[PDB]
Formats: sequence, structure tokens, C-alpha cells
Amino acid sequence: LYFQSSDIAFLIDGSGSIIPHDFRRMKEFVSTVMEQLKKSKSLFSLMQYSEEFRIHFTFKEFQNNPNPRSLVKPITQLLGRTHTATGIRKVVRELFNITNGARKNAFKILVVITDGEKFGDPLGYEDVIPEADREGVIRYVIGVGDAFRSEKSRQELNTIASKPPRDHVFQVNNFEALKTIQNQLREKIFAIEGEP
Ligand SMILES: [Cl-]
Repeated sequence: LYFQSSDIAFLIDGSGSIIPHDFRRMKEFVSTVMEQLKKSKSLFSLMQYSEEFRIHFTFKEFQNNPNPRSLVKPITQLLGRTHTATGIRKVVRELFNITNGARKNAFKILVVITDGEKFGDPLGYEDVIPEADREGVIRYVIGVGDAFRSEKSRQELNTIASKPPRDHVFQVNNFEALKTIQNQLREKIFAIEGEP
């Protein structure tokens, strides 16, 4: 009925493991989800990670130009390896930061989209998940493709995701299938911020 203030961050894998066709599908998914979630008091922020980290837009930048598709469409793929834990650290320290437009008292939600296991990262999940919990970041994770077929591999999604992991993890077989979880992700976020 009424939507409370939420600072919603996306952290998207830009590893060379993602072919250009699939990077474009991820960009369309982030664009569409941000359009569907856009409510009066909602700000968005986007970081791409590989072995490098790019802030495409802060919450303050989104407040100044609240047009998700215009902000996401021009993004170029970083390529390289998959430093998912350092990505989560930079989201918590850099995006959820008053100086970058994050708001006191808003919900803090992160959506991670990963195509593969963490590799090359000097940080473990044990170095970054406690701080994300301390800062109150609700983490949804989307594991795309065959990387996430095995139980061992799904444990990494459970490690990223907020508890209970079954309510915060999505797995899709490929990037074209990202559209199939748009409604579920929207309804979970609206259940957090919606006050009847
Ligand atoms: Cl990698």
C-alpha cells in the first residue's frame, strides 16, 4: 500500500566468464527490475566487479538522475576474474555510505548477480559477511548457470545470501532465464518495504 524508504544496491559480476550476449541480458534485467521497483522513496546504486571494481552510480547520483535504464545501458564489461567477497566489502563500505547518498533509517538491500565461484579474491566470505550483517544489509543472490549445479557450489550462494538462505537465493540456468525471477524478486522486496 505505502512503500518505505529503501537504498537498493546491485553488485554485478563482470568477469570474462560472461560472454557479451549474456552481459547485455544482465543489463536488461537490472534495468527492468530497477524500473519495476522504482517507488517515490527508493534509491538505487550499482557496482560492477571482477578483479576490478566500478561504481556505475551512487545513491546520490541516482537521486540526481532517477532513470535506471539511462544509467545501466551504457555500462561496459570489466572482464577478468571473480572477486565476489571484495565486491560485497566495497558495496557495504562505499555504496551504503552517507557521503554517497545512502540514507539513515532506510532499508539496505543488496542484489548480487554472479556467474561463477569466487576466484582470485584476497578476501573470504568470513572477512565480509559479518560486516554486511552489522550494517543490516539484506542480501539477495542470483547464481546464473552451471557454475551453481552442485551442492558444494550452492553453498557459496547460501554464504552470500541473508538468512534464511532459501528465502534469499535464486538460481537460473542461463542469462535469458533472469526474466523468470523478476516477479519473485519484486514481491520479496515489496514484502520488506510495503506497509498496509
Ligand atoms: Cl574467475
